[PDB]
Amino acid sequence: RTLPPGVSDEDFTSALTAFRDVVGDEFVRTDEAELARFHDPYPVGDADAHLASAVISPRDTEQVQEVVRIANRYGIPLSVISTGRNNGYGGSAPRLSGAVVVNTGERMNRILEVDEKLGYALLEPGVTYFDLHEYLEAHAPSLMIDCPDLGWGSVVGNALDRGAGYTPYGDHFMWQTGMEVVLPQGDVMRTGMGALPGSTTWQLIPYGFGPYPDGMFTQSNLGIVTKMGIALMQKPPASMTYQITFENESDLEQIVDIMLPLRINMAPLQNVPVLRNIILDAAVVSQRADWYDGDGPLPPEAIERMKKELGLGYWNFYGTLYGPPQLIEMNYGIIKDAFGQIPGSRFQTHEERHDRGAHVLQDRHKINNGIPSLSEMKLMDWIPGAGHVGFSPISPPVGRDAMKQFRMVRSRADEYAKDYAAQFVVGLREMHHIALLLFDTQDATARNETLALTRLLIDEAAAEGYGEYRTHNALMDQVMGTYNWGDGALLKFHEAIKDALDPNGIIAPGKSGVWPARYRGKGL
Amino acid sequence: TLPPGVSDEDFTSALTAFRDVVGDEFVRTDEAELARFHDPYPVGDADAHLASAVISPRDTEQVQEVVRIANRYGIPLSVISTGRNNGYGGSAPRLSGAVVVNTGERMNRILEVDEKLGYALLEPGVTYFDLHEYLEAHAPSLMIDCPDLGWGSVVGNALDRGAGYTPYGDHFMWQTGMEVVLPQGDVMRTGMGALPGSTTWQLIPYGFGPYPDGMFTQSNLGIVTKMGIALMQKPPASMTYQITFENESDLEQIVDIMLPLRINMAPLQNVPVLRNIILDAAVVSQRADWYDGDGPLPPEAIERMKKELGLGYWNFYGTLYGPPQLIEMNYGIIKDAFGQIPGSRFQTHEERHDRGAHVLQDRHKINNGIPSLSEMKLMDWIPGAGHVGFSPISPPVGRDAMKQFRMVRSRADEYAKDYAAQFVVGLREMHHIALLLFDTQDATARNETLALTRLLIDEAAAEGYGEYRTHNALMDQVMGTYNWGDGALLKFHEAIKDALDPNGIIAPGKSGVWPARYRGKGL
Ligand SMILES: Cc1cc2nc3c(=O)[nH]c(=O)nc-3n(C[C@H](O)[C@H](O)[C@H](O)COP(=O)(O)OP(=O)(O)OC[C@H]3O[C@@H](n4cnc5c(N)ncnc54)[C@H](O)[C@@H]3O)c2cc1C
Ligand SMILES: Cc1cc2nc3c(=O)[nH]c(=O)nc-3n(C[C@H](O)[C@H](O)[C@H](O)COP(=O)(O)OP(=O)(O)OC[C@H]3O[C@@H](n4cnc5c(N)ncnc54)[C@H](O)[C@@H]3O)c2cc1C
Ligand SMILES: COc1cc(CCCO)cc(OC)c1O
Ligand SMILES: COc1cc(CCCO)cc(OC)c1O
Repeated sequence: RTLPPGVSDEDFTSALTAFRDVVGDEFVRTDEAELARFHDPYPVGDADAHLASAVISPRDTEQVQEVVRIANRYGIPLSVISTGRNNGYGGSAPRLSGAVVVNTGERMNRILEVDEKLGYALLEPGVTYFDLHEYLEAHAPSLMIDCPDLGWGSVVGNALDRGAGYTPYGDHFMWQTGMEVVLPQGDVMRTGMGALPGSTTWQLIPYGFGPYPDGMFTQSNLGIVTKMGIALMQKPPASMTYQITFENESDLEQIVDIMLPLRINMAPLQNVPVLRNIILDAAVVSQRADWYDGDGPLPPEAIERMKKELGLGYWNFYGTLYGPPQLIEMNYGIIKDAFGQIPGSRFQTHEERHDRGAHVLQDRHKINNGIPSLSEMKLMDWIPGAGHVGFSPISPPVGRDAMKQFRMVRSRADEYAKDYAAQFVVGLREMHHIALLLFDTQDATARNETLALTRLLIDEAAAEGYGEYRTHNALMDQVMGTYNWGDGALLKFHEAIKDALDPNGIIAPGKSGVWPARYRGKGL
Repeated sequence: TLPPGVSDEDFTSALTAFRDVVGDEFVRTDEAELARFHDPYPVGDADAHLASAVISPRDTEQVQEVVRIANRYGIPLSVISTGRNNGYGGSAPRLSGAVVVNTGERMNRILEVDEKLGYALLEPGVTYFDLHEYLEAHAPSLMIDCPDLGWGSVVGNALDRGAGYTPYGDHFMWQTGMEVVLPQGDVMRTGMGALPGSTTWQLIPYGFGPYPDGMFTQSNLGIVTKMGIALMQKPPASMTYQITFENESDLEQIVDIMLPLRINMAPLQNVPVLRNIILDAAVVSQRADWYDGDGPLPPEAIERMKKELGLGYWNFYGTLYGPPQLIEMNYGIIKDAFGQIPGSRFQTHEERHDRGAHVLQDRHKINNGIPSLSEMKLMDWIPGAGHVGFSPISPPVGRDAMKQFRMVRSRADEYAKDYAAQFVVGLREMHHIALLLFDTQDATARNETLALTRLLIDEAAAEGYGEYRTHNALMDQVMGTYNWGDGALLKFHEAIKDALDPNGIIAPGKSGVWPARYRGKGL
């Protein structure tokens, strides 16, 4: 029977009774079958590495406060999910093996308010991108969401891991405006203009008076968020999504050097531009066995056959334009003239391409217009038992940097028998190299290779000045370990704050490599 | 002047230890040298906020050592960059008696500008003028975002979450990475700068775990020694325009037309401002020129102000950016929308140039990142004129603007203070920025101004309008309005302050956050 680390069987028994006393017997789950459902679907070490001793589903903020006070009395570590779809990063599994999961989304799933004219929502953690989309379509249709690739996730949960989508509102944390958060001893506070009783401005300026705290509750174990505002973009009168195929893997250098100047003023590249490699593109519409059934990495001719058969390039650029059709045509004209400088470049609009090769173009057209999709999950049919882990370091948006990363990562992936399926994304002045490391979750050796590969990718990226932005449970200590300027000054700052707000070491111990005193230097 | 809590023995032992670190010239204890760090616009008592000394560290290592000395002897340390926080206490400490750490005197270098990626890494003493002058010479494709006055700190203004009026108007938003000395002397870099050998410190504001930079703004949790800022690309062309609105009551329609044109960042591309007659009369004239009588300005003078200077009651200023054809299209939309208001008159920076055009021409500068000091003319409105900021946040809704206009000017009249005010829409929030002008040399004027501002803050709060930035004298009251859940936000701030600052050293009472040794002792 899974016990939290540092808690007696007796104290665990007492805590479970006390948790039932608050939420209801139905909303305290300890059965193996219910716990298996909170397994990381894509484990990278074993699979037994990150387990839940129980799952607690509180009704409301008041119950969140009382379960936190119960956790403090008995020393129960509690991890936190909204919808727990953090796939690539641990799913709903706790960093600290044996933690009790607080499932905020199961019962706290309400859209609390939507203001059409001032363009915001006040949300609970269980609101999915699908939910909010449905609500806006029915009640505030001038507005649109910003969704990541999948959209079964939480508008709150994603923003709290500082996730992103691809509309002009792609930076989810940026557009987060106000929070209600239960602090680690069970106090509740509202951030920004929400701290003023009867304020009408909670969701329209992120800051308020005095120190601005919301960031400290993102990629964080300093609190359980119970309500979160997010600004919502107005739908433009029209939109158009385009694909640019590029023949040569060596085109990346020129593609990135043209992309930056076109994106840094947020026009003409109006949304978040993505450059996807042939694999990430082929894997939505095809399986690995279709191109190659031998051992070792995919050979060049397998790649070449994907390019030809699907009508794609090694690099496939996807962008959306917004506004009156006269502006779209004009901006698209600047785009075509700029990227057309690259020999072999081919341009296709969402209304010009409707074949196997255009599946991603059509899916990008939905996502870039805030229409949530599960199409990218077909990527997990690439190989049997496929799972993925995320690798997404930050770089300067310069071709030389891109080329360096492309080469470093692919070379290592080839060595570790993992396909190079990646994309380069430019936000405004920063670049992300997002590689989806795919592997057989059911094959212990493949799990071990993926973990070994990712640890190597992180160290080598970091030696080059490229820091990881978001990572898996299994990798959090190592990633925080790379941010060790001032003999680990950042982590010492985080620990000082954690130990002050959380003297009993309760909330999601080890999140972002931040351990409270009672668990740190115990190797878990 | 001694710091509260400290014996003279400990003070002199620290002053000595300060001297060993920074050198004799950069520890100032003369009442002549201290006089220049006085709040120039004191509210209530003019002796309420005094410095016991001013220390100018050379570098991060010296800031750290002076912080360690402070911790040894229990010396409170307040902090400036350029200390031009005029309307908010200037370079005067919240805790009377504190030793001011003057980061800007010697730490004044532009450390790095990247033209292609559009950022600077700055030390605190870099002024808007400095950075403008640097860019024109070495990175001319780039422009600063500056506030109304250029003599302030790019860093210090960002750390109080100050603003300008270009698309980069939210200075904290564009702040990207910082190096901070924590209250006990440890130094740390935020975001990507926490990775040694990082090439992306100024390219993304957030690093890997919890995002901390916000907690160093309107804050006493540390001394910033380096700050990054994103820098906007100069568009190919620009033009600034002025819409004059005849009626007081037009405010409601102006704000309701303003919001839908600003929320998408077009056609209102920059931060739109709506200044009242007094605000842009007070630049280019003195109150004496219009009324010598007693009590409030009667309606006749506002009118003679309007007619003599060709201004409205409400004066809209905006800038448009891009190729001329985009400028003209955007200007056509703005004319078509605000032109629905009768008495609407539209003029560009190219087609006015008269005495009443002084503010339009100054906005053309500020909105194109040319800094200026022309708005200081304002402080000649009356002899010995000072101002205190009042700037609550409201929904950008005409009804809310009219309620705020009425309730602020009614109380301003009662307390014998002119209504000189701006409505500003950021993106989906409105600021009511009132400049309460008073005779700094008159104890009654100073007392009345404090009384007026206290009442304005309480009535604003009762209406659901919170203050965003305020004077030393008002910080306790303003934090007290943010008291959701029995003072939960201040209790959180106190727990963090006590954890990072166990000896209660850095800028005690900033934003109403007092460390344990000083809390609830009435200053
Ligand atoms: C093929 C593929 C594509 C993907 N594409 C994207 C993409 O485009 N963009 C993207 O951002 N992600 C992407 N992901 C990752 C993932 O699908 C999303 O980020 C997803 O939205 C995150 O899960 P969630 O929304 O359920 O959040 P959750 O799992 O509920 O929460 C995320 C984390 O936030 C914290 N947390 C959650 N709720 C609370 C709370 N109430 N209080 C405090 N802390 C809390 C915890 O640290 C938790 O682990 C992708 C994954 C895969 C496999
Ligand atoms: C007529 C008039 C018009 C104005 N217009 C504007 C305007 O348009 N926009 C605007 O934003 N302001 C405006 N102001 C207010 C003020 O002039 C500016 O905000 C000015 O830039 C702030 O002073 P400073 O830059 O010297 O900052 P400083 O006074 O150096 O610092 C400001 C505050 O930040 C903190 N701080 C400073 N340095 C550090 C450090 N190194 N570490 C930690 N904390 C630190 C302290 O709390 C300090 O009091 C106006 C004032 C007047 C009188
Ligand atoms: C924007 O952030 C992410 C994007 C993807 C898309 C992967 C290629 O489609 C996956 C992630 O994590 C696994 C992300 O965090
Ligand atoms: C945008 O923020 C401010 C603007 C002004 C200009 C006032 C009218 O021109 C003064 C301030 O402080 C007194 C501000 O904070």
